[PDB]
Amino acid sequence: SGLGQHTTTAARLYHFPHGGDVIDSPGVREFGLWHLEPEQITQGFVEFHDYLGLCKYRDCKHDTDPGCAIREAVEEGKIAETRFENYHRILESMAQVKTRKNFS
Amino acid sequence: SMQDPIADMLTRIRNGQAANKAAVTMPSSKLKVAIANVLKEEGFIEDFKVEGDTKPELELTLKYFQGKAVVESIQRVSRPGLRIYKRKDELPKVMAGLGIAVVSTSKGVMTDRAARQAGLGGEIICYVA
Amino acid sequence: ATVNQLVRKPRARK
Amino acid sequence: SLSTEATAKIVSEFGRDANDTGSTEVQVALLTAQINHLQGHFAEHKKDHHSRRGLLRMVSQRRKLLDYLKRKDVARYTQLIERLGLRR
RNA sequence: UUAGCUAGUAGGUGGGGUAACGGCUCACCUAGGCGACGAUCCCUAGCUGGUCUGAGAGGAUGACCAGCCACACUGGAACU
RNA sequence: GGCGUAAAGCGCACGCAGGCGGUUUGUUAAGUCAGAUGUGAAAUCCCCGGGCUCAACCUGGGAACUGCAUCUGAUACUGGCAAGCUUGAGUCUCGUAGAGGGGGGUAGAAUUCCAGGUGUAGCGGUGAAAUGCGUAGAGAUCUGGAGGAAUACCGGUGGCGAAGGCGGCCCCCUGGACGAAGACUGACGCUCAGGUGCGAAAGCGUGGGGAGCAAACAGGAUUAGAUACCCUGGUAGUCCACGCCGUAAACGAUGUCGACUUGGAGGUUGUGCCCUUGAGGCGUGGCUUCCGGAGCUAACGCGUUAAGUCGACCGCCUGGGGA
Ligand SMILES: Nc1nc2c(ncn2[C@@H]2O[C@H](COP(=O)(O)OP(=O)(O)NP(=O)(O)O)[C@@H](O)[C@H]2O)c(=O)[nH]1
Ligand SMILES: [Mg+2]
Ligand SMILES: [Mg+2]
Ligand SMILES: [Mg+2]
Ligand SMILES: [Mg+2]
Ligand SMILES: [Mg+2]
Ligand SMILES: [Mg+2]
Ligand SMILES: [Mg+2]
Ligand SMILES: [Mg+2]
Ligand SMILES: [Mg+2]
Ligand SMILES: [Mg+2]
Ligand SMILES: [Mg+2]
Ligand SMILES: [Mg+2]
Ligand SMILES: [Mg+2]
Ligand SMILES: [Mg+2]
Ligand SMILES: [Mg+2]
Ligand SMILES: [Mg+2]
Ligand SMILES: [Mg+2]
Ligand SMILES: [Mg+2]
Ligand SMILES: [Mg+2]
Ligand SMILES: [Mg+2]
Ligand SMILES: [Mg+2]
Ligand SMILES: [Mg+2]
Ligand SMILES: [Zn+2]
Repeated sequence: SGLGQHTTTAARLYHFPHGGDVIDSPGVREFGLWHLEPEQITQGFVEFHDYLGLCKYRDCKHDTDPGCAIREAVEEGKIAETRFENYHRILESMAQVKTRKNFS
Repeated sequence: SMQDPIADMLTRIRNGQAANKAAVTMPSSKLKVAIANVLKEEGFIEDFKVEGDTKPELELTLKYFQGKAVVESIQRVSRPGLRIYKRKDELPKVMAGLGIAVVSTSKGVMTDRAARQAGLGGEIICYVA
Repeated sequence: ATVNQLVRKPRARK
Repeated sequence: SLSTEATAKIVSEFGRDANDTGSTEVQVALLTAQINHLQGHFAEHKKDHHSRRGLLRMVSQRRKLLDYLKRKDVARYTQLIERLGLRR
């Protein structure tokens, strides 16, 4: 009615007419962020590399901290606010996934 | 209901013997007298009395050792649902000859030990163990 | 358990 | 079942005296008039299945009482079946 | 997870028939007969004395021995 | 051998056939029992032997073959017949309690809708918001009217009904249960395969009815997605008549009936007697819960309402999955 169905299975291999291979993917709605620290979440975005080390403090949550230069870049308009509000949704998701425990 | 009154008779004996009752009463009949009179002659009970003619009431005096059950267990064998009959040589013994088996024949109610000199067979009533 | 029940149908051997 | 005038009359109708009230032929007449009393009730009240249990009890009770007189003395049996309108 | 089956079918008369009784057969007459104590239908199987197992009661089975029935490529028929 | 929870008691009731049956006497000798005759081929097995140098094997006699038929006996029990008897099961009267069922009226709150009045910026909703609603005056309050369904308190392991179930009040029709005093019939009884009827709710057919609640569905949040949760609405349905469907964790997870076996705390409902010397004292039946001895059970627990000891009959289970 308003959703999508995952009929095709995990991965089937083929070949290009020129060269290389294809790998199909499942219909996946999962997000496993149990890998590393939230310092690696700062490295997971391209344009936020060039704006690190510009804020007030040497450690910063960038949400409730005064003088965030990354937040000043969003307020200027060089970074869209859709990406910034979704960025702290990633950080607040780690306050909700981490709850019980999981380790490899 | 009361379709097997001999089984009702054995029910009232086994309860009062185990529950340290001194004496019991029960509705009398011709067949219940002919069984209790044998048990009086075989040292299992003490005395029996009859009361009433329009309502025949049989009474039994119990028997103890030092407050222990003389009649340890008794087993109804034949029943209205399944009749049991044996011959003069197929009469079973109770506790390899210790207990007696009440068998009613045409010469009256007697034991299997008394039926050897009588040489008859018939209906097994109860295993007096 | 009843003998009169087994008159109608005996014990079913597997 | 009925009133006192309807109960005591039918006992005097079929009984030898006023004390002849426990016999089987009196007990058939108590059930025969009661089923005849409930003919117009259950026609209008077909959804009353709880009173129908009391009705079918008296039908089964009267059938067992007719079988006792029939197996003992058929002379009094053939009198009562036509005097009350039975055997259909 | 087979409930109705059956018209020579059930019975009677007479004729015929076989070594013997008999719907065994024929004409007629009657409408019964069978059956929830398994009729009928389907599937399987020679049966028994026995053997084997089991304390016994039971259970499984029917080779060799013996008794009986049936069969002799398939089906049908009669003679002697 | 089991069926409260390991697999299993039909959801319940009526009832034919079948099975079973109080007590006293007579008769029959059917069943059973006693004895006898005939028979149960031989072989096999068993008992004592013999023989092949032994054993296996062969073989003499006996036992056994628990079978069937007939005759002569006995009559305690069972069956049949006959006459009964009353404690079983029934009948009458006087009563009492109850949401037992069916039918027909009626009441007042509350909900929503509508009419009118006063009155103003939010109402509504949630963890927080939003959809939605409201300046055409919502919401709130008051007056009046309509419709629908359910009956607060009473009300409680309280009552009734075979069970599912059943609750405002009143009338009409009607069912059973129980108690007291006697009278009366005389086993008229128990049980149940098929058969028969009842049977929560959902759903189905026809025609009505329509507040509130509420599958599907509409909308807003939630979320990775929300299909669900949460919220605002809302059809079928819930209501009635007329049928059909007959399934539930239809459970006390205990089929019905009867007989006995130490007992308490109570509840409900009667009845009998008693300085009525208080709605009390003493008994005594019907219904019902919590404890608990003996006993039973695998434990849990049951334990005078048994799952204790017994009888009468019926249903059902045979490793799990497939199913
Ligand atoms: N109109 C239109 N339909 C398209 C287009 N591409 C794909 N579709 C349709 O979208 C549907 C989904 O395609 P599909 O490739 O099966 O999706 P998927 O992502 O592989 N599904 P899954 O998760 O099961 O593997 C199909 O019905 C396909 O025809 C397009 O460009 N236009
Ligand atoms: Mg009444
Ligand atoms: Mg002829
Ligand atoms: Mg063959
Ligand atoms: Mg041969
Ligand atoms: Mg077992
Ligand atoms: Mg189970
Ligand atoms: Mg039940
Ligand atoms: Mg021989
Ligand atoms: Mg010999
Ligand atoms: Mg020999
Ligand atoms: Mg030798
Ligand atoms: Mg007799
Ligand atoms: Mg109202
Ligand atoms: Mg009399
Ligand atoms: Mg429909
Ligand atoms: Mg919802
Ligand atoms: Mg409808
Ligand atoms: Mg079921
Ligand atoms: Mg319980
Ligand atoms: Mg104890
Ligand atoms: Mg207890
Ligand atoms: Mg299986
Ligand atoms: Zn910062």
